[PDB]
Amino acid sequence: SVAYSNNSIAIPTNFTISVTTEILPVSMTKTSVDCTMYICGDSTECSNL
Amino acid sequence: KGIYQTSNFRVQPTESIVRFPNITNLCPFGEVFNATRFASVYAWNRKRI
Ligand SMILES: *[C@@H]1O[C@H](CO)[C@@H](O[C@@H]2O[C@H](CO)[C@@H](O)[C@H](O)[C@H]2NC(C)=O)[C@H](O)[C@H]1NC(C)=O
Repeated sequence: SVAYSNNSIAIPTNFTISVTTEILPVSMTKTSVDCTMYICGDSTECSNL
Repeated sequence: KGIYQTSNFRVQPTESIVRFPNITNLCPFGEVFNATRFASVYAWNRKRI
């Protein structure tokens, strides 16, 4: 609770130089997919289908 | 102009091999199919091969 009154003010007499950390992602992994190898592998019949 | 992703590197098989167990006897087709007496359906016969 802050002591609000009609004719009172609070003015600082000192200060602090504070340093904080902040982390933000910028990028993600780049991936590629080979359909034939994932779905069929080395199966020529599946590759034809 | 640019760089394009193509299919992954493939190595084609050179030869073919088969590996089966050391089996020399022939299956007894002459005592399962050519029997002189068969079993009834209520007491059918089961033979291990
Ligand atoms: C500025 O004045 C206010 C009001 O008198 C003060 O606020 C009170 O502080 C006392 C002592 O800590 C507490 O018991 C009260 O609960 C507060 N509320 C009231 C009565 O308003 C405040 O502490 C003063 N600030 C300074 C830096 O002296």
